Order: sequence, then C-alpha cells, then structure tokens
Amino acid sequence: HSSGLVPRGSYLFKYIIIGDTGVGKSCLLLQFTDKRFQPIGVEFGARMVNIDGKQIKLQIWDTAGQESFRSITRSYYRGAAGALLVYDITRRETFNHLTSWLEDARQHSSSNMVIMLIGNKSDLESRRDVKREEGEAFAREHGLIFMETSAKTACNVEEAFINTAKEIYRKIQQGLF
Ligand SMILES: Nc1nc2c(ncn2[C@@H]2O[C@H](COP(=O)(O)OP(=O)(O)O)[C@@H](O)[C@H]2O)c(=O)[nH]1
Ligand SMILES: [Mg+2]
Repeated sequence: HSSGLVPRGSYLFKYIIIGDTGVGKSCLLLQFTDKRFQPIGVEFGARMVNIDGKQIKLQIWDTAGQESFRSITRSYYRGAAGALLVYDITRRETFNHLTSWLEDARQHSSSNMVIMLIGNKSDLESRRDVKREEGEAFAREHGLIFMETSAKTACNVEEAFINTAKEIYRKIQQGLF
C-alpha cells in the first residue's frame, strides 16, 4: 500500500500493530476502525479521528498473519508514525517476546515513532498469566505508553488509538517528530 497526498491542513498517521500471533492485533484494528468484534482481507483499516480540532486519518496496517510463519517485511514498518506493541495477558510467552518485537520496530521504523505497549484480552481476567504491573514496568523501562485492552468488549481500544495519536500530534506541534 501507498497513501496518497495528504490534504493541506490535515494529517495522516500510519499505524502498525505488532506482537506474537494470536494476541489480538487484527481484532484491535477492526474494533477501532469498524466498532465490531467477530472471531483480514485488506492491507489496512482507516478511520478519521479528531485531535485538537483537526482532521487526522489513521491508517492502521495489518500484518496479514505473516508473523505466524516468517519475518515481517521492512515495508510494513516503514513510515509508521504509531505502533501498538501487543501481548496477550493470558499467555506469558507473548510477553517474553516484547523486547524482540520492540528491537525490530526500532531497527526498521523512524526513531520518532510513538509506541504504545498493549496487554490485550483484559476481559479474560480469570486466565491472566501476566500481571498489569509487569506491563507497566516494561513500558517505563522502554519509554512507552501502556494500556490493557479488550478487543472483544472494546475496553480501552478507542483510548489506545486516540492517546497514541495525541502523542504523535504533540511531537509534531513541538517539532520533535
Ligand atoms: N477474549 C478475547 N479474545 C480475543 C481478544 N482479541 C482477540 N481475541 C481472539 O484471539 C484470537 C486471535 O485474534 P487476532 O486478532 O487474529 O490475533 P493476531 O494474530 O494477533 O492478529 C481470535 O480467536 C480472536 O477472536 C480479546 O480482547 N478478548
Ligand atoms: Mg492478525
């Protein structure tokens, strides 16, 4: 995919969503863009958001399941303004792989990319395998924002995408982007 010219006065933020297979990356995308959950046929989902009164299009790229069998292509990472780095709170091994995903994002995306750490599947509290505090600590260590989300119930999904956008916008307005 290649996005077109951005209309004057508006913004376009390319997002990526990375993490182990099955953590809910695709469901997060669709919950945000479509407000639906159905346990993706497209390279990306798009949605208009409003940040500081401005029109900002978020174009959220999906890995197309490639991480289940091969490396993620460099083209996927390129030009991203935002990344959700996702693990599944019910599976510790997905939390163990965060450092490796983060290192790849930092190797292949712009240094200015805003990364939010996401512990997904918060609705499965009885199956929790990673404590909230562990996610919080990882985020602090790596200078990331952190939320727990449920793509299923939509808990914190809007906030994850919008708060990431607010931060990108803040960096732009500060010339730090
Ligand atoms: N209970 C629950 N299940 C989820 C959630 N997010 C995703 N799933 C389920 O997790 C599985 C993997 O989701 P998917 O979006 O394909 O993960 P991806 O491989 O990381 O893109 C599917 O069976 C989803 O229905 C969530 O927040 N809660
Ligand atoms: Mg997927």
